[PDB]
Amino acid sequence: SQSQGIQQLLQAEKRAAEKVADARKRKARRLKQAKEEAQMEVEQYRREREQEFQSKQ
Amino acid sequence: IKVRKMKAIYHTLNLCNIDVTQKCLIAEVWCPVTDLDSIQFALRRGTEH
Repeated sequence: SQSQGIQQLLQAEKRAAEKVADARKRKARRLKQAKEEAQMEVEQYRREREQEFQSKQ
Repeated sequence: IKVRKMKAIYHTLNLCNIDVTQKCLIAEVWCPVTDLDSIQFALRRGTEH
């Protein structure tokens, strides 16, 4: 049906909108994940420098 | 002639539905029954071009 096909296209467009919204939400949350994950790297750097310093001492 | 057709074509596309409802354009038309196949072939040319 013509109306059925138009509704199908609208539903597909809604699915695409949901997909892009989910991707945007992923980006927004990965921003906070970026904020937090730096702790692991700074801890690794601190531990490496401590090991080197103690070995030298 | 180039600019006049271009103007006419854009003014015609104005009459068609827009992305407010779907990324794919919707067109409504009157056509004689016998020329439907010819119109489809014209659409095929449009797709190829």
